[PDB]
Amino acid sequence: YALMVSNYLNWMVRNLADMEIQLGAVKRIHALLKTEAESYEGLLAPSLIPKNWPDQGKIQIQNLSVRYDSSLKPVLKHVNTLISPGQKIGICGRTGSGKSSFSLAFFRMVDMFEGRIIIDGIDIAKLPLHTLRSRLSIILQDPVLFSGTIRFNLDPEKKCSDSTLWEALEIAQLKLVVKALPGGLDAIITEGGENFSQGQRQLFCLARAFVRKTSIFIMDEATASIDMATENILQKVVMTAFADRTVVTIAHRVHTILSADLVMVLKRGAILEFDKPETLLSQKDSVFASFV
Amino acid sequence: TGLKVAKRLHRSLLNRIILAPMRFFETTPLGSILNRFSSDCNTIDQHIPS
Amino acid sequence: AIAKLPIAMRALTNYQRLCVAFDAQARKDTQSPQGARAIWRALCHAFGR
Amino acid sequence: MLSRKGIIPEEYVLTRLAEDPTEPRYRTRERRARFVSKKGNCNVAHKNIREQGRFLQDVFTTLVDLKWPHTLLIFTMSFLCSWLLFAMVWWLIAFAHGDLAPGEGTNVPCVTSIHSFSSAFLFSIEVQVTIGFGGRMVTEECPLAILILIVQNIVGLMINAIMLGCIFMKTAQAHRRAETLIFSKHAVITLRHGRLCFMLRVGDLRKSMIISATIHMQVVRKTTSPEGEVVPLHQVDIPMENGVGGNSIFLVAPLIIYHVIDSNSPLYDLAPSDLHHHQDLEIIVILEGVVETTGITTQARTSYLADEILWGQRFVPIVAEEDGRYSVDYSKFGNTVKVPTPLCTARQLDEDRSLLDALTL
Amino acid sequence: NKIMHMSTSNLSMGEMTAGQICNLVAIDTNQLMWFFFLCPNLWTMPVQIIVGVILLYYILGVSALIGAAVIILLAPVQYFVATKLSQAQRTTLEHSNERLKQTNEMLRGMKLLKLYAWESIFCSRVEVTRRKEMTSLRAFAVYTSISIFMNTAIPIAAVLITFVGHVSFFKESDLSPSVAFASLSLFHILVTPLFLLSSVVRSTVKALVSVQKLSEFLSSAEIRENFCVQIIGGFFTWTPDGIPTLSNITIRIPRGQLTMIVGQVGCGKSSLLLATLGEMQKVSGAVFWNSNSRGPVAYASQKPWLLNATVEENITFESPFNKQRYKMVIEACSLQPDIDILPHGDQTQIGERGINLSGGQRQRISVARALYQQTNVVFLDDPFSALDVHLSDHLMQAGILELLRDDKRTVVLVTHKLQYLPHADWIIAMKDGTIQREGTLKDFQRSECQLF
Ligand SMILES: CCCCCCCCCCCCCCCCCC(=O)OC[C@H](COP(=O)(O)OC[C@H](N)C(=O)O)OC(=O)CCCCCCCCCCCCCCCCC
Ligand SMILES: CCCCCCCCCCCCCCCCCC(=O)OC[C@H](COP(=O)(O)OC[C@H](N)C(=O)O)OC(=O)CCCCCCCCCCCCCCCCC
Ligand SMILES: CCOc1cc(CC(=O)N[C@@H](CC(C)C)c2ccccc2N2CCCCC2)ccc1C(=O)O
Ligand SMILES: Nc1ncnc2c1ncn2[C@@H]1O[C@H](COP(=O)(O)OP(=O)(O)OP(=O)(O)O)[C@@H](O)[C@H]1O
Ligand SMILES: Nc1ncnc2c1ncn2[C@@H]1O[C@H](COP(=O)(O)OP(=O)(O)OP(=O)(O)O)[C@@H](O)[C@H]1O
Ligand SMILES: Nc1ncnc2c1ncn2[C@@H]1O[C@H](COP(=O)(O)OP(=O)(O)OP(=O)(O)O)[C@@H](O)[C@H]1O
Repeated sequence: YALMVSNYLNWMVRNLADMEIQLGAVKRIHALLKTEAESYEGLLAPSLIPKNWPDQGKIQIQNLSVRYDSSLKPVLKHVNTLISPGQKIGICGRTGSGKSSFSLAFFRMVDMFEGRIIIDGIDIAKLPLHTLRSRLSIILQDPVLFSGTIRFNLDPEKKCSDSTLWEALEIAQLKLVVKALPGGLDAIITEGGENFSQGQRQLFCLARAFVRKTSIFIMDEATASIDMATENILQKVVMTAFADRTVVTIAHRVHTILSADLVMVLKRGAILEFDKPETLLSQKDSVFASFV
Repeated sequence: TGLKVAKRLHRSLLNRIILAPMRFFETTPLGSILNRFSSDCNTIDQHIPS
Repeated sequence: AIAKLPIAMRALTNYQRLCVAFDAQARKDTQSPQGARAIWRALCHAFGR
Repeated sequence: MLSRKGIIPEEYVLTRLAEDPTEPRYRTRERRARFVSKKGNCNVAHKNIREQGRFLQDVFTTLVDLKWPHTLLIFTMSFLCSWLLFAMVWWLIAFAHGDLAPGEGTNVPCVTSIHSFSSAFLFSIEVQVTIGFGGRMVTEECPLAILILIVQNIVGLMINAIMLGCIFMKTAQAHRRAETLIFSKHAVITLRHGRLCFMLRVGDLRKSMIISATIHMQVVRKTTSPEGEVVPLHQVDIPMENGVGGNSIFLVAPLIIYHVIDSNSPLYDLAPSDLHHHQDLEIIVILEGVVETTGITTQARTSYLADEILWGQRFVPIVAEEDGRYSVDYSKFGNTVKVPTPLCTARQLDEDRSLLDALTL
Repeated sequence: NKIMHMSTSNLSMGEMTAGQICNLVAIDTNQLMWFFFLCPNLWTMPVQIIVGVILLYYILGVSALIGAAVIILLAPVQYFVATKLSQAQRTTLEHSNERLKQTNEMLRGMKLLKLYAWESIFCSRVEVTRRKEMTSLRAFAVYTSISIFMNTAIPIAAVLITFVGHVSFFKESDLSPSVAFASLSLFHILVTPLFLLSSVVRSTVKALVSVQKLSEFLSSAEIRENFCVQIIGGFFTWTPDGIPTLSNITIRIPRGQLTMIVGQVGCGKSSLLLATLGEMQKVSGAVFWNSNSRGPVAYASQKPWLLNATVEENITFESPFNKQRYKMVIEACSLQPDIDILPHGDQTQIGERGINLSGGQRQRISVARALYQQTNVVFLDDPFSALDVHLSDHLMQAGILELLRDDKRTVVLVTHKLQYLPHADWIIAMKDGTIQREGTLKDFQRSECQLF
């Protein structure tokens, strides 16, 4: 036994070192597992008291001021812009001040802000994050795709195929995916969505929105999209406001932003220039020049 | 026991990172999470047992 | 804390020695290609000592 | 055997882009090194010294250098090694003659009373230490014993002479006296006679005067030339503004040492913000002069970093006058009472003064 | 070194993609290194086991031979278990990479996955992926448990069989402690190499495979090898013997001559640039390349090459820093509006395994790195298709002309930008792999067939 005491000590120390390194890995794992989401919560009885799905979609901005760190500065400050139910109000004011903040405030990306909001006549801060985003649609600013069923790419939960998706395809101009792609709806995305279009992002967003039965529609700017894609997207926004009876958008290019039913200017967290008729927007040269 | 640790820790980490705020991710280095999710999970699932 | 390694272990000198072995075996012998046998005998000839 | 580090030689490249721990950032905050420390003890670490035997040849330099406990180890071990080696020789020779064999005969032993190695060692004590106990005599029997007695006597006298020399040069050391000279923990800048100067205070504690004192003063700073010649430690000498023109000083009271900042002085472009905590700058003050008693020249090294220089303060007047003789209150040694002064540079001050004088005249 | 001297035909790069060569350089070299680590084992452990067995017989007798025989018989079985373990480990590795790629795709787009309330879909997908990976992990864990079991339970079985056989099947000695404890010590010093000689053989097989892979990599066609570009025939090929790329090409370009070129839909635009570059096997041609032996040809291509580093490093390209040329290049490409919101501007982790960028942004990166070096020639290639910012196009064209043409920095812009479709210098029009003439534009208008 004295003969073997030697390598016993050696390997004990060595395997201790390896155990130490791998336990540091466990320590970092628990560092991740010590992050708790504050926003996710439930405070009301949802069995019968809330409506099954919001229909009116009322909107009001009760001076909502959003601060993530709650110490440095806010992004919105005492904003009160009334979006007319059935009439879009998308304003490209200070780009990094109002549009990102509003989209984040509706959809729980900013669920902690001084002041509140009434969503369809009901305060939004008394509902779960997933419920708050359950009956509402939005698009992105940049494209992202990956391998997976197109049917679940549009409607993972509801999964209403061919009745809506083909109709959702109809508004889209994706003629190739029906035949040029291997299977189409039953086939998954190929090569991580690097072979279809830059309009595939907008088409998928529109397909999800129409398959969400959008009580409210939210849009965003463009990164690099085909002109035909822009025309189809804007026309289908009009048609979605025609049928689903709601639309709302946002943009950053001056002329494209002017291609809207209503618009205003919101700068430095507050309101800069608001006119209910769109004619006054053309009347104001300086405000129009502000964007570009 | 190593197998049990692997399964339960992985599913718990998935669940928690799902129910997480995306403001943190915009603050997170976006590769630190990927590291401690691939390399560290591999270590505890393939080396801590042995 | 650790620093540049000694002369003998520097990759430049090791690469030089391995090239010497490859060139010497490919020149004194007549084997233009470098097959598995050639690389194997080259490593042995350069690191047998 | 029992490890699993050799079973799997593969790797995974999925995990990457791991960085920014922020741990090394705190390490960079460690304070930079000082040239000479406050209590002398210059903080320079020579590297790649090629010894070439110049660190054993000067043996008698080393023997004086060493500490007293080490010097006593060498002392004791020199004597004892000599005693024991010559005891071995006495034992062996008195054994060869047979005087160790008990009751050998009437043959007269070549050294009497050698009846052991123990008595042989005692005999070496008696011979070398020159004690001569009557029991152990040296008889006229064998010539080798007389030769070895001569050799041991000469070697013992030489070893005594060498140890006397080293004890002489060690009991007259200086580093026990260099520490009894006192500087300020921090030096001050202030205007005297309308001109900016860099004051300082130095004093003596022992009553024993320090003769022919001498105060060199240098600035240590990395500095380049117009030709790109970069010197990491470009020491520059500085006059002591002493009226006579020499730098000698008569040190009894705590004196104020300062260099007037004229156009020559390399401190001619200092600003109160230009001498902050981490600024690269250091003043050295070499205080030389012999000790009156032993007549051994000494130095009192000391330094003053940037974060010790303090603008616009004057040393508290330390000397008072008691009933019959003066008084020195060493508690007020390094106290620097605040004194307002212009906060501009030495060049800006000089140019402004010249312009104002020209306009007035 | 043989990466440098290597050729870039589609017979090479279309088979051993960057994934293959990275796997080689890492895995193959690692396992060859491991074989050179374990080499003394395959020489010694034969002697070790043989001498141990022989003097185990001397110490005790036949019974020791029987115990050693049991261990040796179970050696092939443990090799089978370990090899099956390795197969399961490779299966688990493949499934782990699948799951990791899936989680990269998922966690990347957390913005639209959380806003659109779509955690459930990819949660289920990852759940099912982990189910399959868990089955593979179960097999791996079972096999490695058997390996642990055999490793720590063969010495006891060997000792048990030895002593019981000695007592009953032999009944020869009293088994005095001097024999029993010597034998147990021998069993320790024999079980350690006996259980591991199998692994040494395994690494020998793997090393032979690695040298096969390295030799195959080393057995591919690699080395193709006054007025700047003086060409006579110019007929080069991709395949080292045959498959021609072009024919009947000839130019003679003095310095500063912004000899822009034209083309068709993937018809001899970048191929012409590459055949000039010297990476194509020149069959029917004679070129005397000489300077006012080559020069530092600035260059780019359709898909920009980038360094996975910070943006500053990715632009400077291992060269000094000079603020005048730096500012001029980063404005003529307008680099500041492009890097506006990247988390630290220049200091961002551009490149793969990190920041993902768009075609136009990467296009600015490539053109900046190409121009900045302050060299005598520049071969830009199609920087105006993905990056089609009209204002930036005019800015880049103004910068290109004024800077490049003045200092004699030839800028051969082989692209299809209309705003200067008629170049400010020599032009040459290529179509379907034939390019008529490389002279002035007056004779080109004289031909008058390619009217806009
Ligand atoms: C171009 C011309 C060049 C010169 C040519 C000269 C030609 C001469 C011919 C040869 C004769 C030389 C005889 C020397 C043999 C012994 C040398 C020796 O022990 O000292 C060696 C060293 C240093 O001295 P060196 O390097 O020789 O110097 C001479 C030369 N000129 C030089 O400076 O390079 O010495 C030391 O490094 C001594 C260390 C002292 C430490 C004190 C303890 C001593 C230990 C012994 C006693 C310990 C105490 C115990 C007592 C026991 C009693 C036995
Ligand atoms: C932990 C390991 C760290 C290693 C780092 C270095 C090691 C250093 C060791 C330090 C601690 C030693 C403790 C020794 C206790 C006795 C000290 C002693 O008697 O000296 C008293 C004084 C000197 O004072 P010091 O503190 O030694 O000063 C040394 C200082 N550093 C210097 O350089 O200044 O001495 C004098 O000023 C001389 C007066 C002598 C008067 C009478 C003589 C007594 C001794 C005679 C010799 C007796 C030998 C007996 C040998 C018997 C063998 C069988
Ligand atoms: C980085 C690897 O560089 C090394 C390389 C060596 C040489 C060596 O034979 N290794 C393999 C053996 C073979 C059979 C796999 C091994 C790996 C893990 C545990 C023990 C062992 N055997 C070691 C020899 C005695 C029996 C058990 C040693 C030590 C190291 C080291 O970490 O410094
Ligand atoms: N590392 C070192 N340690 C101590 N002394 C040194 C060292 N390097 C050089 N010297 C000494 O500096 C002097 C000049 O050295 P230098 O480097 O200029 O030339 P050298 O080629 O080393 O000279 P030499 O052949 O005289 O030793 C010589 O006295 C030499 O012994
Ligand atoms: N009266 C004194 N006796 C001995 N040393 C002194 C005396 N005054 C100053 N020193 C020395 O000056 C240096 C300053 O250290 P310390 O912080 O104790 O003093 P200080 O800040 O200058 O203040 P003060 O003069 O009030 O003691 C030290 O090296 C200290 O030994
Ligand atoms: N990477 C390549 N390696 C080898 N041959 C190639 C490569 N790419 C294209 N070729 C060959 O060269 C021919 C001409 O390609 P060319 O250089 O005109 O393309 P290009 O400039 O990249 O095209 P475009 O800019 O219109 O996409 C192709 O038809 C093909 O046969």
